[PDB]
Amino acid sequence: VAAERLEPRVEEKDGYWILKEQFRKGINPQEKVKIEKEPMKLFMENGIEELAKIPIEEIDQSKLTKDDIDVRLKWLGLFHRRKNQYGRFMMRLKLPNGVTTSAQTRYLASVIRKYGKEGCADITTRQNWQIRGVVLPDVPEILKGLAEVGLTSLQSGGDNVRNPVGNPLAGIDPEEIVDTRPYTNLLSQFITGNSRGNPAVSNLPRKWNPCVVGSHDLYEHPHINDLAYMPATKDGRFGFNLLVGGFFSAKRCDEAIPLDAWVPADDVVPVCRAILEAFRDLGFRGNRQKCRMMWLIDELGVEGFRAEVEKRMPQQQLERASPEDLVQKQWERRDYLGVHPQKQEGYSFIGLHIPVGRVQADDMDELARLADEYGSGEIRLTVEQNIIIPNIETSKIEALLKEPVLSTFSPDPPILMKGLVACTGNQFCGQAIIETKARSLKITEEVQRQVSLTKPVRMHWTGCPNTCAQVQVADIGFMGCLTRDKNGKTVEGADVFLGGRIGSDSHLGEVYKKAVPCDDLVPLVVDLLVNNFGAVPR
Ligand code: SRM
Ligand code: SF4
Ligand SMILES: [Cl-]
Ligand SMILES: [Cl-]
Ligand SMILES: [K+]
Repeated sequence: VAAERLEPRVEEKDGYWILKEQFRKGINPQEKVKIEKEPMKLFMENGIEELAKIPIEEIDQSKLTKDDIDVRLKWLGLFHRRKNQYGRFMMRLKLPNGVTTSAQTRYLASVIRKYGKEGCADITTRQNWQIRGVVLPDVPEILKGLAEVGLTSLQSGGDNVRNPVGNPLAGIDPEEIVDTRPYTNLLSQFITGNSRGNPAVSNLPRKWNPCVVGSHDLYEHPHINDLAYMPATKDGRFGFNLLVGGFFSAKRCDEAIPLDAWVPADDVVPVCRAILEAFRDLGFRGNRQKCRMMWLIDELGVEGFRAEVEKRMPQQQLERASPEDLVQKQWERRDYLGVHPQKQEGYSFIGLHIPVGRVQADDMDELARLADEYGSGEIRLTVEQNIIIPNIETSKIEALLKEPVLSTFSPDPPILMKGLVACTGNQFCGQAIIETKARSLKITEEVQRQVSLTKPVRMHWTGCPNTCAQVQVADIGFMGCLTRDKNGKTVEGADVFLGGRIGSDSHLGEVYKKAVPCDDLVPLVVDLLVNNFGAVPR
């Protein structure tokens, strides 16, 4: 690699970071959008106030404003549902480590409640909240309300650092390695500039996913993150080994690889900055399918990329990885659903199943109520789109288990429901080929009626090749497709994946059978479970 390749391609101008004139050739359309107007201006210069006053029909009549609602607003966590819910916006937070409060949960519920049939909320595969039904004129008030309850939605979509994932048992687990909350909190604060916006990291070539590992279980899926912090002692000191470049896309899925770097715990933010700076400065900005950080690592080589991180560290030093980390390879991933003792004597947490991660405003109020009456007012989200309520006096558990809402959000659902994960799909998502949430519940219900099993088989449903529901990590994955019935009529289908493993012995699954009509999946899955996962016909 020539020295010329290492020239930073972006420059700070008027407090924002923009592509240098000479590097603007051959860029993708989104890169053109960002040059035409810096997206962070909608928040940091309050551009949203005036935009929110223009009727959507009028917004659509000029490129600048259409690009504002369809692209730039993702920097404020707003996603126009142009195809499937025209004029309405999904809104996505920053929620480091999946931690929410009952007050925050009630606030979100009050927003979606306003929108009636157009409103609901979802737990995401990054242990985050999304709300739906938002109309543009309401955006200024919603931003204020979020701030008032201690939430931000900044930089949650587009070419930004995504939700920092951590251990859902952080601080409460007798078996945790390190409490991940301080680190995910620090990362989120750094990314969002303490909820004011951070333009130094808002103009990346592409999305970028971070996680901090605190569990032997590897609940955080470090193998599929752009940056994963693996806890490890080096020369008598606590810190993290760094894995880099994990990603999924329609074209390519790759597991994270060692950067061959260790940082002390206090250097978590400096190294995140260094890596993001190198990605920002040097990343390819052409074909959108070749813009994720792994593509840069492949171009420069891991050592080449490492040197770029090193030069961006304070005192320009980056230690080599520690030969071992703290994560025990001898480990069985623990079920967190149900009642479990915390490390604090006399206290328990409860894991509750949220069917396909979908909640309505009344459900959200009920969960917030439970957290206040039984816990400490805290609700935790998980990447399987479930919830944990921590900090419950164990003497309160008998009463809790009699709560009517627990028949809907159960501490002990059937085993296949425990592992079921499904993306938004075509109810709201414009990229979706099929409906996912309702369909996956129906199919899973029918399958479990036919077989019993003891192995915690994990089934993931995703609506298109973007694979937001991570079908490549599943025991059985289902990727939406259109296919044909025996009469040659168009029907919704799934490509079925097998081979995905999580935890320390991770592996990416692959397509096993293409183009199966959704109406034919029950018998296929029943047989797969009996033949491959020890299930027994009822
Ligand atoms: C909500 C969520 C799925 C879910 O039901 O939980 C989701 C939903 C969407 N994803 Fe995703 N992604 C979600 C996790 C993921 C993950 C999984 C992960 O992070 O571990 C991936 C695969 C891992 C990865 O990114 O490396 C994922 C890969 C994508 C991609 C393909 C990325 C690529 O490099 O090609 C897109 C399309 C894109 O960005 O170009 C996409 C784009 C989208 C959009 C914003 C598409 C669009 O605007 O309609 C979806 C919004 C639909 C909606 O209304 O909800 N989403 N998306 C997740 C929100 C996470 C969060 O809170 O931030
Ligand atoms: S996998 Fe496809 S259908 Fe599902 S939320 Fe992501 S982009 Fe939409
Ligand atoms: Cl996005
Ligand atoms: Cl759309
Ligand atoms: K769930």
